[PDB]
Parts: sequence; C-alpha cells; structure tokens
Amino acid sequence: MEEKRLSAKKGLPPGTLVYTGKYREDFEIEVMNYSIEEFREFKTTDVESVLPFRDSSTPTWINITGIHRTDVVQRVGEFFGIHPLVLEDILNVHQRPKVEFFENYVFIVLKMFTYDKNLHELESEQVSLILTKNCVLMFQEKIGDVFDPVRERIRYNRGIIRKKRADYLLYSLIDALVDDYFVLLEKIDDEIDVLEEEVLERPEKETVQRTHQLKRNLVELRKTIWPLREVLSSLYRDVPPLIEKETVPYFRDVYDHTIQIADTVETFRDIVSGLLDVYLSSVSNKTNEVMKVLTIIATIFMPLTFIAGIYGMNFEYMPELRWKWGYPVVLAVMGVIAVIMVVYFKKKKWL
Amino acid sequence: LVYTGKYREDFEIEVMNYSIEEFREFKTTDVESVLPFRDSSTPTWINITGIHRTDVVQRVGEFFGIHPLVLEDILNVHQRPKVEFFENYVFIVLKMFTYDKNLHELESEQVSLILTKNCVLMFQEKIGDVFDPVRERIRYNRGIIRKKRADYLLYSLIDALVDDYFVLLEKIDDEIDVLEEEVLERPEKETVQRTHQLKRNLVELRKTIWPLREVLSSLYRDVPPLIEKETVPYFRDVYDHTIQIADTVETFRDIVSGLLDVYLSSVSNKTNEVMKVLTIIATIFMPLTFIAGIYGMNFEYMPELRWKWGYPVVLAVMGVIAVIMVVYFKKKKWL
Amino acid sequence: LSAKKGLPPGTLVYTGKYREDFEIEVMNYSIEEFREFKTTDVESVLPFRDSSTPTWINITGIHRTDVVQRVGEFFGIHPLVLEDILNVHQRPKVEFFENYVFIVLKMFTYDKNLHELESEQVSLILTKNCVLMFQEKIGDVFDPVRERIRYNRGIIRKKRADYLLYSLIDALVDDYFVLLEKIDDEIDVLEEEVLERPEKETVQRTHQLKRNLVELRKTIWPLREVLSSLYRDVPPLIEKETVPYFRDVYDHTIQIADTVETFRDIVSGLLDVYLSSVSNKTNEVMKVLTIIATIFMPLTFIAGIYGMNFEYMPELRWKWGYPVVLAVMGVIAVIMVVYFKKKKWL
Amino acid sequence: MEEKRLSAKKGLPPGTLVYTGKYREDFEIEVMNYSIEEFREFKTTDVESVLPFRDSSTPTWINITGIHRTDVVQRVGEFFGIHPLVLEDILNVHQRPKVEFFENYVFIVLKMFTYDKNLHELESEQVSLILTKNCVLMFQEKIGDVFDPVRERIRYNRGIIRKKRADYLLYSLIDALVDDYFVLLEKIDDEIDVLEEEVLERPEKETVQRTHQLKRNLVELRKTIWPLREVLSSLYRDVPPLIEKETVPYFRDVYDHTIQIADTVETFRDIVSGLLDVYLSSVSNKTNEVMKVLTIIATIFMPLTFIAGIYGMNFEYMPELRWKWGYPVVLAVMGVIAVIMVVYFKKKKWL
Amino acid sequence: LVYTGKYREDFEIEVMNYSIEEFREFKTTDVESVLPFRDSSTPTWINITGIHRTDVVQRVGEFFGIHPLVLEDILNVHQRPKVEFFENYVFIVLKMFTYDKNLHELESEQVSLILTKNCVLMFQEKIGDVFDPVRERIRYNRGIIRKKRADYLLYSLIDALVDDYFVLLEKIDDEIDVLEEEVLERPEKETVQRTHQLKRNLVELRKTIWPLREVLSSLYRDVPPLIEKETVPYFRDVYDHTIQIADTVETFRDIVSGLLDVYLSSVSNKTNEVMKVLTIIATIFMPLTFIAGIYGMNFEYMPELRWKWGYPVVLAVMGVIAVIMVVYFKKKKWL
Amino acid sequence: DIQMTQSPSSLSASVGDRVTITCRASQSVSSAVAWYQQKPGKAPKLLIYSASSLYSGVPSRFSGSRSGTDFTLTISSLQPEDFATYYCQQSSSSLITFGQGTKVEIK
Amino acid sequence: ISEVQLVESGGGLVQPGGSLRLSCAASGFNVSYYSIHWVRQAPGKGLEWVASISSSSGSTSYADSVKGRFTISADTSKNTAYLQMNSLRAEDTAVYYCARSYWYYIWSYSYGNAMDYWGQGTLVTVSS
Ligand SMILES: [Mg+2]
Ligand SMILES: [Mg+2]
Repeated sequence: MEEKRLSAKKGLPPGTLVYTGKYREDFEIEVMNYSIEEFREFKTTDVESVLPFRDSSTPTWINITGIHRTDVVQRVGEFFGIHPLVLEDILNVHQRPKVEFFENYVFIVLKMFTYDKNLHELESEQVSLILTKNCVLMFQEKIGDVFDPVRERIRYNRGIIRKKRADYLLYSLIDALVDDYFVLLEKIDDEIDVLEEEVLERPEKETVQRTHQLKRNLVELRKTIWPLREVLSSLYRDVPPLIEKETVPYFRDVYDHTIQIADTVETFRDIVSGLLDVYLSSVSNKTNEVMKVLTIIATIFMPLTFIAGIYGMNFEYMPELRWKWGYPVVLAVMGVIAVIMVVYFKKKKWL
Repeated sequence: LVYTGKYREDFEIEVMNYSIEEFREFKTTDVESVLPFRDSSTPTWINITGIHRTDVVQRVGEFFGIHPLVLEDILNVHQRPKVEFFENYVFIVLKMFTYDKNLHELESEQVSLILTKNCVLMFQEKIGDVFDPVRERIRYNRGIIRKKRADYLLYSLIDALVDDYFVLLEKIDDEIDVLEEEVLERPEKETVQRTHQLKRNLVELRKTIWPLREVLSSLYRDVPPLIEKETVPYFRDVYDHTIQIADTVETFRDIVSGLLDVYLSSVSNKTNEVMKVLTIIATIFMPLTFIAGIYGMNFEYMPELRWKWGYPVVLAVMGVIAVIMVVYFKKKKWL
Repeated sequence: LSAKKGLPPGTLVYTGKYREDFEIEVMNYSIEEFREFKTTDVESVLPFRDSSTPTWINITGIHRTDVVQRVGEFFGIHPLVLEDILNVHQRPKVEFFENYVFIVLKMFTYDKNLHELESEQVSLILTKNCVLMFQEKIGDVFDPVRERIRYNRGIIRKKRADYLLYSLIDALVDDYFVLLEKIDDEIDVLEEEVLERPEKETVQRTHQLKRNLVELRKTIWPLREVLSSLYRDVPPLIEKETVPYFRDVYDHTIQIADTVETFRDIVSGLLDVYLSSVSNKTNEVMKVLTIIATIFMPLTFIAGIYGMNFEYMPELRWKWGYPVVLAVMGVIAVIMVVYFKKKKWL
Repeated sequence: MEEKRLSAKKGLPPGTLVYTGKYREDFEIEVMNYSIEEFREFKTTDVESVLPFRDSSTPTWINITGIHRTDVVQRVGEFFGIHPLVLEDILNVHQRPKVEFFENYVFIVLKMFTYDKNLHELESEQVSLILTKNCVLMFQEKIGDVFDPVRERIRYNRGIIRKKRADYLLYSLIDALVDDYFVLLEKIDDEIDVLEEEVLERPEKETVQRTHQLKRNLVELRKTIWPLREVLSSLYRDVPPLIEKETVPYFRDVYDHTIQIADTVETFRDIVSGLLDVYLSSVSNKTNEVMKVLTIIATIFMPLTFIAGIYGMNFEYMPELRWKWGYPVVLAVMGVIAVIMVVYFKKKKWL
Repeated sequence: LVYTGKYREDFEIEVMNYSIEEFREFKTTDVESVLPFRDSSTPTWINITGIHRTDVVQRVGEFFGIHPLVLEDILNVHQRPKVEFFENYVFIVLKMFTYDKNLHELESEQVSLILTKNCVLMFQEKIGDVFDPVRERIRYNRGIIRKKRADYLLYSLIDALVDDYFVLLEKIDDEIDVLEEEVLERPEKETVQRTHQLKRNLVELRKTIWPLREVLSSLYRDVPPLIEKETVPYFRDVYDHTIQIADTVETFRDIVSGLLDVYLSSVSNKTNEVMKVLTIIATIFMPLTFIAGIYGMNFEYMPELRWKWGYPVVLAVMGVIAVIMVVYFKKKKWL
Repeated sequence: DIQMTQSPSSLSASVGDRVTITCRASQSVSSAVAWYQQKPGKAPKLLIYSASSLYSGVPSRFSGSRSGTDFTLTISSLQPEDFATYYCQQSSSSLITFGQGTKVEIK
Repeated sequence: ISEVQLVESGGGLVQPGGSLRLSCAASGFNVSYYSIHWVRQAPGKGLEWVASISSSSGSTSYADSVKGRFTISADTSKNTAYLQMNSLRAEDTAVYYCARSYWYYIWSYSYGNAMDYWGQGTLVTVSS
C-alpha cells in the first residue's frame, strides 16, 4: 500500500485525464431527485445544472451518459470533491471491478454485457458509481443501460425506494446489474442450445471456431464476475459509515446472487468443453473408419500381389507342370487366404 | 390466466373426505359442490386434474380468497419451483418428472399445492401420478396418517413426490451403468450422442433439484405460521432425502463427464491398433514384393541360373527377412 | 436401490446386505473400576440406562428388528431414527433431541488386489451416559479405543461418555486417513502405469479409481456436515470441556476433504496423460510405416519399369546393363535413409 | 510410503506430542527482544534460559527451529500455558493452515514453500505462530526462512517494527511469507512459460511427464493457498482482543495480496489445463506432416507401378510390338503423370 | 572472474565530468584515467564498454571499494535485472535490447550501473548504447542535469533506457499488426514460424520487464543515503512508465496467444482430408495392379489367346471396378 | 522527425467510383494516424481517427485501414460533395506532421 | 451552453522581421481541459503543424522549422490562446488555423490526438 497519486504517463501532459475507450457518439445527463412525496426528473447537457444537487436534502440520482467528454467528468469531480485518481479510474475502462472506500464516498466500478446473436460477440460496457452523502453519481460510456426497472420504481412509487436514502438507490442499481447478468446467462443458454443442435450432426471447422469463441467469452465472464463477488463481499462485510447498518441484508442477497452467477458460469464452461470433446470424438471415429477401410484393403490384397510376384518371376525351373495345371490351384489358395482374412476381419467386427 | 400447458385430453376432479371413524370417496366428474367449504372439522383433501378449465381456478380463488398473483403464477410451466408464505395459506410449488426406457427424454409438467387449516388443495395436470401408495394406505387405514391434522397429509404428498424422484434417480443410475458398460466394452457412433444427451438430462435435473432443496430448507427452521410442531421430523426426513438427491445428481454429472473421455480414449487406441495392423502387414510384405520384382526382371544377361537350387535360396532369403521383420515387431511389442 | 417405496414412515424394517451374525458386547468403566464381558442376552445388559458412570454398548449384526426395537423403546427413542439406524443406504446425518443425540457414520474397507470399495454404516447413539453403536458385521475400527480403555492409557478413563463418543469418531477418522493413504498409493501406481506403459486396462482402472473417489467424496462430505454441526452447536449432553477435541476432529475432516479433492483432480488429469501417450505411440508407428513405404515404393516401381515386356528396350546393354539398376536403386535407398536421418525420423 | 504418512499416530491418545515429518538434523533457538530504543539477541541452545522472556514488558520474537525435539516444544507449551492439542498441531507437519483464537493467545498455522528451478519439484515447510500477550512465539522445521527482511528491520531501525507491539511483528512475518509466495508464483510462471514453448515446439514424453508434475504442483499449491485467504480474513475482520485496532488495515492489505495470489493461481490452473490439449494438437500436426509425406509418395508411385504392371502381362495380342515408340512414350506418360501429380500437390500446398 | 557471454572484446573508456558552470569530456583507452575521478564534487560519468577484459573491471573493483561478488555479477551477462543497496553505493542491473526487423530477432545486452558519491559507473559489453540523449543534455545544458548530483544522472540513464523500451514496443506493435493481418487471412507455412518467433520475443520481453519494474519500485520506495529525496518523484515517473510497458507487453502476449490458438484448432479436418486422399488413391489401384500381376504370371496353362482380342476384357472389367469404387466414394460425401 | 508520403498528389475519378488514398510513414507510428479533408476556402474537417475509427458526424462511406506503416483511406462511393483535398497526419510523437495532400476532381 | 467555436484574429500584413501576435478566442468549452493547436498552410501548399500548448500543465511543443522564434501561451481566465511570432520571415506568408484536439487511446504506451474543431484562418502575409 502507498499514498494515492495521479499516475504519470509517457507522451502525455501530467494534468490530462484520457478516456480509455471507443464510444464517442453521444452525451447527456439524467437527473432524478426524488423525495418520499414528490420527485422531479429531467435531461440536460449543461454540466452546471447538476452541481447544485450535491447538497440535496433528498436522494438524487445523476446519470452522466458519455464519458468521452472528459471536461464534464473533471468538472463534476472537482465540484463533488472526488479525488483525481478516482477520476482517472472513472475514465479508464480497461480495468476490473473494484471499490475504494474514502472518507466521504465509495467508488464502485462495474461492467455491463450485451450479447449479439450475429457472429456471437460479447461486448463490455464499464459503468461506475459514486455514493456520496446525499447523491449517487453514475457514469456510462454510451446510451443504453439496464437500470430501467429502478427508474420505473422511482417514478411510479413501487416499493420502498422513495422512503429510503441513497444507499437503497445504490443497492437497486447493483440489483439491476445482477439481473442483467442473469439475462445474459440465459442468452448464453440459448447459444449453447444452438451449438449442441449443430455440432452433433454438422461437424466442421466453423463449429470449432464457434466453440473456441464461446470458451473465450466464458473465460472473460468468469474473470469479470469473480471481482464482483469480491466487491459485494467487501460491501456488506466492511460496511462504511456511508452505508447504513440497515440494507446490509440486501447486499448479502446480491452476494448470494453473484455466487449463483459464478457457479452457473463454471457449469457453462464445463458444458462447452463437453461439446468440444464430442466433436473431437466424432472426427476421431471418422478417422477410425477411414483407417479401417485402408487397412482392410491392404490386408486383403497385398499378400495376393506378393504371391503373384513370387510366381511371376522367370527362373526357367519351377514346378509349373502340376495336376489341375497348378495355376488354378494357386488361385484357389489365394481365394482361400482372402476369404480367411475377410472372416478374421468379420470376427474382429471391422466393416 | 394464460398457460403454456399442452395437455387438454382429459379433465376430472378427485374429491374425498376421510375422518377418524369413517371415510368417504366421491371423485365427482365435475366441480358440483365442495362439501367442506372451510369446515375445519375433519381432515379433507381435494384435487383437480386439468388446467384448461380455468373457471375452476377462478371459482376456488373467489371462494378461498387466493391472491391473484399466485393464481397467475400457477399457470406457468417454464417457471422454476419456489415457495411463499402467508397467514391464511402457504404458496408451495413443485414439479413432476417421468423417465422411460425408449424415448430417453424426460417429460416435464408442474403440480402445485396450497395448504389451509384442515383443507388441502392442489392442481394436477396429467393423470397417472405416484400418489397410489398414499391413496391405498388412506383407504386401507394403515399407519398413523388417518389420525388428525392436515400438515401430515402435506408431508405425505411431499414424501411421495421425493420417492418418485428417488425412483427416477434409480432409473438414471441404471441407465448410467448400462451406458458406461457400452462405452467400456462396445463403443460405437450413437454412444457419443447418448452420453451427451444423458449429460444434458443430468444438468436439467440438477438445475431443478437445487431450488427444491432450497425450498425444503426454507420450509424447516423458519417457524411456519400454521403447522403443528409435531410434524418437524418428517420435514427433516424429506430435507435429508433432497440433500442426498442433490449429492447423487452431482456425482452423476461427474461420472458422465468421465464417461465421455473414456469413450474418446478407447476410440483413439482403436485407431492405434488399426495402424499397428496396417504397419505390420505393409512392412512385412513390401520388401518381399520388391525382391520378387527384382528377381523377375526381363534382363537377358541375368546372373541367376540353377545356382544350387536358386529358387529355394530366394524362398529362404524372403523367409529370413520376414522372420527378422516379425521378431523386430515382437521386440517393439506391436504384435 | 435406495427406496422404501409405499411404506409408512414409522416402519422399523431393516435393510442390510448381511444377516449372518448377531452378537452384543459391552464394557462399563469408571475412574478406577473397569468391566468387560460379552453376553448375547438382551436383558442381561439392558438395565444399564439408570447408571451414573459412562457405559459403552455394542450391538453388532442387527438383522433382527426386534432387538433394536426393544432398545429404542426402553431408551424412549423415536421410531423415525429407528428406521434411520435400521437402514444402510443413508448419508452420515446428525440430529439433536431433548435427551439424546443420533449420529450416522460410515466405515470403509478397500480391497487392493481386485480394486473395489466396500461401504459399511456404523450408527452411534449417545444418551445420558450410554453410548450405543450398531454395525452390520463383526470387526470394527474402534479397537484402539478398546485398548485405551482396557490398558488404562490416556485420559479416556477419567472423562465422561462425551469423550468416549469423541474417541470413537476419532478412530473412524483415523481409519479414513489410512484408507485414503491406500487410495494415494493406488493413484501413484496408476499414474506411473498410465505414463510409462499404457495399455487397454489402464483406462478401465482409471474409471474404477474415479468411481471409488467419487463414492468416497459422497461419504466424506456429510462427515464434514456432522462434525461441523457437533462443533458449532454443542448439545446439552455434550460437555463444554470437550469442545476442542470436536474442533480437532472437524479439522481432520476438512483435511480429508481437501486431499480427496486433490485426488479427484489428479485422476481427472490421468486420462489426458493417457491420450498424450497413445498419440505419441501412433506418431511413432506412422513414422515407421512412412519410412518403409517411402523406401520401397519407388524401388519396386523402378524394378517393374526395367522388367516390362515391350518389343524394344536397351535390354541388350546399357552402361554394362544389369548392375546399373541395382546400383541406382541402392543410391536412391541410401538417399532416402540419409534424408530421414537428417529429419531424425530414424 | 515416503514421508506423507497420514497413518502416523492413528492409535494414539490425543495430545501425544509426536513429530510427523522428516527434518531432524538441525536445531536452533533464537531470541530478539527489541524495544523502543534498544534490542537484544540471545541465540542459545537449551530451553532453560528462554522461559523468563514471556514476562518481560517488551516485544520479543522467540524463534525455535526444529520441531523434531518434542522435549523443547513440550517444555515451552507447558510453561507458557499452551494446550497440548496446539502443540501436537505444531509438530504435525501436514496440518492445514488455520487460525485459532484462544483466550490467552492467537495460534496461527501456515506453510512456507520452496521451489527448485533446475529440478521440476516442489517442497512445503510448515511454520506456526503463537501470539501470547507481548510476545510472538515461533516453531519451524528446518533452517531457512523468508523473514530476513523482518530481522533486518529489527537489527537496524529501518522501519516502524521497533515502535510497535508484538502484533505488528506478527504482521511483518505474515507479509514476508506472502511476498515469498509472490516470488514463487513468479518462478512457477517461468516454468509454465517454458513448458508452453516446449509443448508448442518440441513434443516428447518428458514434456508430458513434467507437465503432469507441474499440474500436481499447482493443484497442491492452490489447495494450500485457499485457506490462507480465510486465515487473513479471520485475522482482520473478527478482531480478537490480542490485536490492536490500528493493525487491522495492515492485515486488510495482506488479505488483498492473498486475493491477488488466488486469482493468479486460478489463471495458472487454466493455462496448465489447456497445455495438454495444446500438446495433443501439436503431435497431431506432426503426424499430419508425416502422413502428407506418405500420401505424396503413394500418389506419385502407385499409378505408375500400376501402369508398369499393365504393360508386361503374357498377352500375345497387346500392341507392345513398338507400335509408336512404345517404351519411350510410356516412360513419357509416366513422367507426365508424376509432374501433374506434383503440380496438384503444390496447388493443394502439401509441400 | 570470467566473461559468460560471447561478444567481442573492445575495451574503450569514456569519461564525462560535468558541473553547473562547464563540463569536461575526453575519450581514452587506459585504465588509469578513471582512477582519480573519485574526489571531484562535480558529478562524473565513467563508461567502460569492453567489459570482456576483466583486468580493467577488476582494477575498478578493488579501487572502488566493492565486493568481488558484484564484480562476478557484472561479468555475468545471463542475469535478470536486480538492484542491490550497499552501505556506500548502489548496484543496478539492466538490459538493453535491439530488434532487427529483417531477421525478427530480439537481441539483449546487459549494462550495469554503480552509483558512488559524486560519480557514476557504467559497464557495457558492445559498442553503441542509447544514452546519447543524456550525453547531449549534459553537453549543451539542455536541462537541469548539470544543476543536480549523480543520482540525477542515474535517473537519466534509467529513463533513457525506458524510452528505448518504448521504441521497441512501437516496432513490435507494427510487427504484431502485420502478423495478425497475415494470420487472420491468407495463412502460409511461414506465418506460423513468424508467430512462434514473436511469442518467444514477447516471453523474453516480459521476463526482462517485470524485474525492471521491481527494481524501480525498490528504488523509489526506500531512500538510501546515497540517493537524495529530490529524485524520488522522478523514479516514481520511471516506475509508472514501466507499468505502461508491462501492460502493453501483457496485451501483446494475449493477442499472440490468440493467433496461435486460431491456427492450432482444426487439425483433425486436415487429418481427415489426407486420409480421404490416401485411401481413395490406394483403394482403386491395389486391386488393379493385383489383376495385372495375376495376368503377368509365368504359368503356361493360362488362357491368353484371342478371346475378343484378349486384354480388352481385363481392361473393361478393370475400368468397371474402378468406376464402382469411384461411385462408392461419391457416397458418404467424400468426393 | 517522422514524415508521411501521400500518393497520389492529385487524383481524378468519377462519382460512384472507389477511391484509395495511401500514405506511408518513414518510421513507426502505432496506429496514431488521422485523416482530414479540406474544401478550398474552408477549414479542414476530421474524417477518420486512430487509422480505423470513423468520426462522429461523418458519412459511413469513408473508411480507414492500417497495414504496418501503410495507412489507406477508402471511399466506398464518391459523391458530388466529396471532391476535395485529403490529408494524412501522425500523432505518435509530440511533433505531429501532415502528408502533402491528395486532391480529387472529376474525370 | 452554445456551440463549440474556435475564433482567431489579429493576423494581417507585416513587414519582414516584424513581430505580430495571434490570439485564438475559444467558445463553447474551457481551454484548460483541452490542448489547443496552431496549423499553418502556405498558399498552394499542404497543411503543416507549427505549435502546441497544454494549458492545464503549461507544456509546450513547437515544430523544428519555427522552434525558438514562435512562443505559445494560453491564459485560463480569458479562455484564449496566443501564438507570439517574431522575426517573421518571408517564407511564413500563409493562413493560420487554430484547432482543438482530444486524446485517444490505442495501447497503454501509445497515445494520439485528433482535432475536432478548427477556426477559419487568419491570412498572415509578409511583403516589402
Ligand atoms: Mg509385373
Ligand atoms: Mg513377367
């Protein structure tokens, strides 16, 4: 451990925070300040319209879609007292989920996944949350998230979310993320069902490529889901003063959910390995059949050619004047040995 | 309200009332009129078969004050089993399964039950359940089931279901043993898809059993609202049975995972043996054919003559080269 | 075949593979007084439940339900655990009660020569100061406890029946240690066999070893469950002083589980080792076939070429004739041999 | 039977102090009674002059090397007031890592790992720590540990080891052990990389032999690593009265180090699992090359020997009577067939 | 003391004594020139390129008050980059790289640095280094290098070496892009060898770059009396640069492993193809040459007269059997 | 420094055709190459950045590629408003440099 | 608020050797969080890079052809960057474009920037 400082970079001025991503098509800010009685929501683009809600009596939810504009991120972090290294972590995308507990806020890094049925690619969007005393700050890369049910609960007064503080808002966001992971695993179920129905009767190299792609996706999901278990454990077992003594059982429930998700991921990886093994066994069996045909034809015919060669030389002194002309006896011997070899093959159950 | 169930061939109602002294069995062909109507005086058991007649469910919900949400959740087949608890009744959902020796595919359909004070209600979908021993021991008045209360009947229902799960597990074990013998002794083309399908069935059975173990764990030690405290050991027995079922399913998945690989290994060594035979015959006979071609060349200045029985000399040299080849393979232990 | 079918849950039927013997032997011990006698009469040793000193009761070979029913009725034992004890296809399970505690334990035996695993269940019941165990056969692993109590060694004679229960469980765990050592021996032998000299029976041996390991794990994990239950929650009959010994046995069980998982992983890798070895052997045999064929196909081809039956050829003389073909074929063969030597295929 | 005897001390009463390992050659007893300005080292051989150091009001690091001598361990346990079960745990080499919080002391079981670069092998030496009041006991089997950094910190006041109590010394020992675990992880990574290279390039029998050895080493190492996380989590989460509350964040840092160890070990396990599949694929590629050679030779020389045979039977009606330069034209046909077969194989890119 | 490696012995000494006001530089080839430079308060940079000749390095070893073990380490070129702190100086082991694009070869060269008070030691083994920017900075007073002590010179040398690693990463990035383009589409027999060479180079890179990060960490984390606290942030920056290098190397290795895997898959298809070719060719020909051999025998009775010109009948039956096996191989989708 | 050589320096093509403009780097630039276009009398406009990625607010007909030190801008189909001058630019170093340009006119 | 716009003014006729400063007014964004570039284009010539400035760190970078003469600076309060030209030679007669660039990520070691918005160009001519 050591003191937190803005890490230096080569070919880059010290004060620059760089968005480590590839989504640069959109930007907006969602604000949902809700009390137990009334709530007001809006969408803006000016940064300064959301700064007043830092010292908010009631919980407020700020959703800054689009971090490619680092200016808004830096301004919000400066106004909310966020550490510069935390802002660097927000803009950095190529990193694993984590939390860092500070004096005034907790900083959670999370991942969102979307599965495409065309060519079977898995895409990861990093989402980060900051739980201050009276607000939740959420940053996203691009438009399109999974917290729509939480928004519906906030707007329609379904549940206890309006009667609770920002810690319940954080819990609801994490729960929505876990539900998204469950739906993603269902989609992987559908993909594995398709792969099963294809591999058994249509084996080829494209099936190998698809199987390896699915295995890579499973590896990525495990690598990103294990730190989710770590982070939920650290949330409900190392509770800071920001998180109330209550709502801890909700964090425990989410931890149980992520344990279930990790176990499901492991079983999925085992199943895809089994599919690969089935394909290997099938191609090996085809190789067996080809080997069997080749060795059977060789076993049947090579003795025949060899004996034809033995009696096909020219020495001018051979017992070639025998009863029944000899040559028919040679053919009878060859037929007998050929049918003997065929009978041995039939006894060993080849062809 | 809406169900995905594909079974609508038959519809019937199984209603009967049994008391300490006398028992009645009616099995009316229609709803007619439920004789108890929350009498709470004698132990009763009402069962209905068929879900297409949704009027029965609506009527019993109106009479018994059943929640609309759980009633909607009844008409679901893709939903995993779960449990819910309320003051007047408990919401308990389980599932049925059946395995045959020909189709090699499990048949899945759902049966759920609702428990009320001195009133047991459940919805059945397909006739021919595993409840025959329970019905027979009710009719013949054996054991202590025909004594009092209704939670004992609920335990009997759950116990009959887990016994059906046990017999299905035994059939699965027999199939695994047969398939293992097939893999170890006579591998063939269909065995690999048989193994994969059986692994899929085991995965499905695990994904179904684990929520069942969770439900039976939630039933016990949670201080249920209206259940006699004298029926806890029976819930403990079914919980232990469910735990053993889960462990057996896990072992089944492991054994099938091993079975696929032992099949692949036997296949590979079969390829090895085939190549052993081919290499042996080729190596033994190709040089002999080459020698025969050499000693049959059409050259007129041919050194060979009656060189003290040159033909036996050729036969001797081919014999000795053949024997050295075969002893080389014997030393190599290929044959 | 583990199913009671359509029977009442309070049935006292017995389900055991062995019915040959039915014998009882008991030993009652105190701080300074010890007793040891074997009697086949049930009522001879039955009235010992009203005693202030710990007693050890052994009723082996319970193929008769009447004696176990009488023991349960005299001790005020519920018929459900009577069904539990009178069944052999049950996982090791623990349940508490107001006046006693019921324990299910498994005893094993491994046959090295033929490589099969034998499972036998031993159920221990502790009540006040009475320790009851029931076996299918004769011959138990609790013999070290017998020599401890007989020879007055250790601190077993001073303590109560709780320490006796601990001693019996510890003896069973030690038996698990020794049988797991035998399993490790078999794993070492099988890995050496599957590496150095693969054969047809190695794959069936690997399958059998995996079977034995999975059965062993299925037995051991409930042992972890029962020891955890006895450790975390102390029954009123179990003395508070003897909790650390139960903690020690819990550590023993978790160690057994860890090494069982290790053995499972090794046996899982053994089949990959076998596949690698058989692939190497296939590569070698194909190299041999390729060498022979590449040497001899062109030579017999040329032999056929210089032995055809056309009307005109350089048959009469060609660079002195017959030795030329033999020399050129020898040169071709040596060229192939040196090519293969350069490619180190020989 | 080797020295992995699990059947050792089976028919023995509890609390019997029996050593169950291999190291009996060396013995050494150390004392390091450092204070806020002064320090003392008393490295003696007899246990009779180390007992009065428990009552001293200053931190002390009493290291006893060599647990084969049951006399010294029994005497120290008797005088300090250590339960005989703890002592027999200390002697028992095969003990799983664990932490036990007794009323008067904290007893810790760990393992120290030694690796050989030249020989593909792995060892494991147990170490046990007992923190009782203002002292930290120690028992280890053989000479040679990783706690030289802590000894150097004690000798010269480099850090804060001389300004803290015994629990900080326990921390320093734990951290040194975890750092040695890092370095041995690096060594295992080196051998994993060399195995990947060898499997990819030069497959043989020794490759799969030492790959099996490596898989065994990693499974043993993972089995040992996993309880370490639980031990440290018990160390900082449920704080015992014997650990100062200021030391807890330090143990949290070491716990995070163990988290990283576990993740890296899982990655290594996945790589080693894929290693044998890589080996199978490589050897199959080699047999593909040799069979390509065989198929090429057969293709070039089978039709030619056929058509050599077809001209040479004892037929009288064959136009072999030099109809149109029969011998040279058939040789030219054979050469043309060989050339076109070579061109076909070049088109298929089999050379 | 012996030299482990294999490079050419070219013993050349460079001396660069500099101060804030003005510097002084001379290039000589005698050992005695660098002995009297242990007293000047002005920092002095000493170079000895020809480390092969152990005489000069030994004279340095006894004159500079250092243990012969570090002399053995200096001569040992097969050493990972590690740093040693001593009561009077610091010894740092680094590695310099040179990647030839033509041969795709990644060469290495160990350079060691020793920092005594008011002087810096440096031992190459081949002509040519990458610390020329530091030389220009010292010569032309381009920075604050002449306003600072020898710790700043050590920092500057390490930083220039890190910049060299950055240039190496740029070259390897270009190569990885090209090789990925060649592997993903239009494979060839040389691309696999190129990929193996790239993987070996990346393994060498990581094995030499992780100890560099550890050295920088152990350098700035603790401050020995030789180093001032002023350079600690500078060494922190160098540590961050090494973090960048390590992350890039890891990503590149992952990419290269993916390219290796995509080629490694699908070998059984090639095996099946070569089986198809060999079996089809060898099956339609062995019976044919067998018939040719039977009719090529030397028995006298065999009927070889007229019979519709003779050989037409055997040719006809031969073509018939050939097309029979051709049609058979058309089945099973082989052809 | 680092130099780009953009060829051709003047291109002629008709609407609906495919245009390929390639510029090569004197040394390594790790895909830090961006493309611009400038109609005469107006400031340049960004088209492609990172040598592959299409900018936000430009037509999808434009594309960019990288092959070692070769960078190609390809238009799937020309348009009457696409007849302008195209440039290269490297930004790997702190000193960024432009290609000499490539004009496009009708043919 | 409003749209991003870079505005340049102050470029015009100058005798050779005469120093004139160019100011790049910026609207729609804060100059502190971005890097402001200057780009020069002679009549009938390609684009050429001339200077750069990092306001949040004071880091400057100049092209070789103009290094030492041109000096770049940007005061945060006025939200405008300045490029001071002196000893302006005759070869520098051109039109000056002021731009704004953002950093993007390729690999851990490699970074590159691209210019979103340009101005309109001040025609700095040198004659007599
Ligand atoms: Mg012939
Ligand atoms: Mg002939």
